[PDB]
Amino acid sequence: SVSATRRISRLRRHTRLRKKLSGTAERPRLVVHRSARHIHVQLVNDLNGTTVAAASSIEADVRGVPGDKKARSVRVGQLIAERAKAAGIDTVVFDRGGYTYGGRIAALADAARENGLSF
Amino acid sequence: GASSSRNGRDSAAQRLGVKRYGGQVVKAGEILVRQRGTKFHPGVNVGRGGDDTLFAKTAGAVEFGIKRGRKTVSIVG
Amino acid sequence: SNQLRVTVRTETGKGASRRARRAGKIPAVLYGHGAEPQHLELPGHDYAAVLRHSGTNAVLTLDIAGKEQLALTKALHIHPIRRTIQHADLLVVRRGEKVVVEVSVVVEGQAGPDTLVTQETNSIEIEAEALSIPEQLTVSIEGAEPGTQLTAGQIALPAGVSLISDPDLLVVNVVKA
Amino acid sequence: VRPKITLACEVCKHRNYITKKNRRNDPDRLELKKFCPNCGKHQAHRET
Amino acid sequence: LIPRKVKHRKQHHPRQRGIASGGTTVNFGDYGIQALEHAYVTNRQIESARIAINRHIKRGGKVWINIFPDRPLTKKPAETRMGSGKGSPEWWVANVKPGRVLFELSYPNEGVARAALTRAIHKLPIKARIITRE
Amino acid sequence: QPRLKERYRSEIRDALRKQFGYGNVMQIPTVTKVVVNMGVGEAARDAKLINGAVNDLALITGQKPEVRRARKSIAQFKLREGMPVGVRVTLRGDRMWEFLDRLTSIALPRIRDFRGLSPKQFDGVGNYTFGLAEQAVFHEVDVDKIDRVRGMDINVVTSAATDDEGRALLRALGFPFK
RNA sequence: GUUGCGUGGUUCACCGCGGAGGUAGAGCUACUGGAUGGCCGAUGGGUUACUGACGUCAGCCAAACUCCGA
RNA sequence: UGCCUCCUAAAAUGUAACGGAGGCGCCCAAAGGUUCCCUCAACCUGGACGGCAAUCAGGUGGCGAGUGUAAAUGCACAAG
RNA sequence: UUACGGCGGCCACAGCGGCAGGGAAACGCCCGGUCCCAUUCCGAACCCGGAAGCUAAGCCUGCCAGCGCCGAUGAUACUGCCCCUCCGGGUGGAAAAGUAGGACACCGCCGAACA
Ligand SMILES: [Mg+2]
Ligand SMILES: [Mg+2]
Ligand SMILES: [Mg+2]
Ligand SMILES: [Mg+2]
Ligand SMILES: [Mg+2]
Ligand SMILES: [Mg+2]
Ligand SMILES: [Mg+2]
Ligand SMILES: [Mg+2]
Ligand SMILES: [Mg+2]
Ligand SMILES: [Mg+2]
Ligand SMILES: [Mg+2]
Ligand SMILES: [Mg+2]
Ligand SMILES: [Mg+2]
Ligand SMILES: [Mg+2]
Ligand SMILES: [Mg+2]
Ligand SMILES: [Mg+2]
Ligand SMILES: [Mg+2]
Ligand SMILES: [Mg+2]
Ligand SMILES: [Mg+2]
Ligand SMILES: [Mg+2]
Ligand SMILES: [Mg+2]
Ligand SMILES: [Mg+2]
Ligand SMILES: [Zn+2]
Repeated sequence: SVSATRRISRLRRHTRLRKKLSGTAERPRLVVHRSARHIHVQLVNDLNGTTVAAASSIEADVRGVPGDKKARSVRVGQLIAERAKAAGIDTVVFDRGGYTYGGRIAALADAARENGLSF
Repeated sequence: GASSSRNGRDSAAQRLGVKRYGGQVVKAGEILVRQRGTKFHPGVNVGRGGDDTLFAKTAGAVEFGIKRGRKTVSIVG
Repeated sequence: SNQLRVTVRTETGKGASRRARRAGKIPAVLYGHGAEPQHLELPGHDYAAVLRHSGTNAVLTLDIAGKEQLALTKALHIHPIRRTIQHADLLVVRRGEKVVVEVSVVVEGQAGPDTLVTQETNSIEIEAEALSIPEQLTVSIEGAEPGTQLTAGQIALPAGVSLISDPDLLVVNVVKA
Repeated sequence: VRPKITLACEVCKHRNYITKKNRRNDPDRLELKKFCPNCGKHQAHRET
Repeated sequence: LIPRKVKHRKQHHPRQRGIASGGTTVNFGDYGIQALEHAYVTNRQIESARIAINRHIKRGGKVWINIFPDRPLTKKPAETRMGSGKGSPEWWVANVKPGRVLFELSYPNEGVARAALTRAIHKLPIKARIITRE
Repeated sequence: QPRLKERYRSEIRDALRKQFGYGNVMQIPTVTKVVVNMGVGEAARDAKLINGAVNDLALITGQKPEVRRARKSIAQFKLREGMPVGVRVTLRGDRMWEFLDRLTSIALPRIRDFRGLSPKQFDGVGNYTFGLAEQAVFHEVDVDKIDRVRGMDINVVTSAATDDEGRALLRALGFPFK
């Protein structure tokens, strides 16, 4: 199916990038997952696989953002940046999750960069 | 008689193989397995090398393992 | 009715097995319905006698340390040169269970015209419960024209016994000359 | 057919880099941006 | 019997140690010649034994040769010093171990088949015996 | 808005309901794409294909074609890797729809000695293949400004799971069959 | 090998523990080849007694075969 | 007659013979670097020229393809 | 705590396949291409904008050994060291195959309702 082909290809792409990009306790993986509707992001540090911070466009404070999925991605970018600060993290590696860098993913990454989080 | 010396040549033995075995303490830069291709793969703290040499980035103990079929060499600091 | 009395091996190994086979015993293992395998020594001559008769199946009543139990020979390791039994592997039967067993097939009847009838597989695997109503399967051929080979179908399988090996196995082939 | 061609920096004429090239594959005198230690930076290093 | 092609035309001698582990029982026929010692059995020996079988039976039954002489044995030209290269392969040989079944008969008559099989053993560079399908 | 499409939604979808009892509304098959391929072997000689098999489909399909390159080497065909050996177009969407609509309307019934074309040509999953042999099938291309005649081979790839429903939807679209 | 001057248990043996292996053996519908007998059957051959690809059922073989493996 | 690869070579390394097999004395300005994307061969089904085998479509297919060049070790996570 | 969503460990005892069941949030397909970006042609994909529709498929759950996979014990092959003319024997190791069987994975990190 088209959905199966997309899911397999996206897992393939993200495994490809995951060979080289790993993320640790001091500089973790900020991994993205955008659906057609929402974007989630989570900061992984996969030496033990413990997500130290997470954010999404599912909670009402991102739902009620006036604007489109660009804005709902910048919202979640600032959100994950601020709770990365709260967890005590300032430098990460950014994992495209297998999607193209650009669009809402790049908007999230730029928002996370503009307010403290420094990949 | 027949001059059947059509095949009497060979190359030098290149001294391949594992040079530092499991649990053996090594310093950084010290080569662990010199080999052709990636018979072993670089694990954590192990570099690969231009000719697939698998050296140590850091000092510590050599350990061998399996990473999804691929057999790997790593150093635990 | 097929009574056989064994002893438990106090030690197993290369030297122990060789010692047993010089003493005339045969090393063997019982393993069955999830039980811990028993490690024992068959009489030798008696075991080699029991499966001359009542087929090679010859479901045995074993007497292990006084307690009676029912065994069935499953694997038989024979030496290539002496053609004597080196090992036996046996199972257990609880008065009826569909155990798979390999049973010989024989042919009865004569081929009239100038025909070569060849036998390919000595024995078919069948499903059988306890005391074997099934035995060697007879192929009653009347000597038909050598253009009709007989497969596992249209066979003389007895009631209570099923053949699930394959309904495509040829056992006897009929050709010219 | 694969001669050793030297590359000279365009600024200080310093003949720095020697490499090989296929004359027939590229007859023209090729250029690459190489690091020039005399200039302390990358510049064009055309053949001699 | 000649291999129609061989990947390695000059091999080491096949190694004659151990009991045969495969081809130990009679598998196609109901009578078999089984070896009791190691030997290299040449294609000429195999062929001569096969002819001995088939013209002791003259008709009927059939003969299996579950041994194929696909291992080459080389030979230096007749008048030569040692060591100017390996000789050219000229013997084709089967590595038979004690317990290997070399030939099998199917024959309706018992004694004729048995006599044919011994006729073949007398053709072989080996001690062998008649064994049956149990 | 393509009229064949609007009428597709108007009657063919619900006709496929009334004919096949699909349990879910999205089981209904649809033509997923249409692939038109040249398969030109007469380009490996003198390498003429641009204004012959590109500027024709630019007016026929409406989209600039892909030059399908060779993949292996064949001595019997005098072909090597890396030569233009085919020309392909893959049509999706409203423009594919309009292409079939124009084809059935003012293009397909014009081929010489045409009486409907084989319905058995299915591949077993629900895709259909056939061919043509002349450019003048379409008004958009004239004969006083073209070269020698050629033809295109068409796959029509549908979401149908099997041949009966693939053929059913092709018939409902308006493909002739015998 | 000896000998001088240094060093000092670093040598070696045994026990335990951590490791890499592809030999022996074995296996091969796990590859590459070799190769026995059946059964079906593309082809070819003179409608088809001739050929019998590929498969399928069994039994095998290998320094430069290996799914394995001391 | 130097170099490279395999087997001999006896599961570390090394190991001889006028032992068994092959290659090399280059090539590539991209066939290097990097970023991103992709998955092959073969088989089956259908298809104008077109056939067993050119291109196309759909399946099946985890590597039997490919790797500039011998062989080995590798590489499908691709090094393709 | 759930027939839910989220990222890794591991790489078949986990895979593949077959049969059923599942849509609250979510994952998805899905509707479009004025709007960044994209097709060696194609808005198929990638990317963007949406929420009319739907669990048909992906995904999730459960059940199936079917195709595969794992796999003892024992025995044998082989073997270190001894004893001994081999055959052999003692002793310490011990396969491959096959059999009994196992197996339709297991574990780790946040949200929805619940609570
Ligand atoms: Mg070498
Ligand atoms: Mg280099
Ligand atoms: Mg050029
Ligand atoms: Mg064997
Ligand atoms: Mg001195
Ligand atoms: Mg140890
Ligand atoms: Mg070991
Ligand atoms: Mg080897
Ligand atoms: Mg061997
Ligand atoms: Mg083969
Ligand atoms: Mg055959
Ligand atoms: Mg070997
Ligand atoms: Mg060695
Ligand atoms: Mg050694
Ligand atoms: Mg030479
Ligand atoms: Mg490049
Ligand atoms: Mg590549
Ligand atoms: Mg819902
Ligand atoms: Mg679209
Ligand atoms: Mg469903
Ligand atoms: Mg064991
Ligand atoms: Mg085993
Ligand atoms: Zn300069």
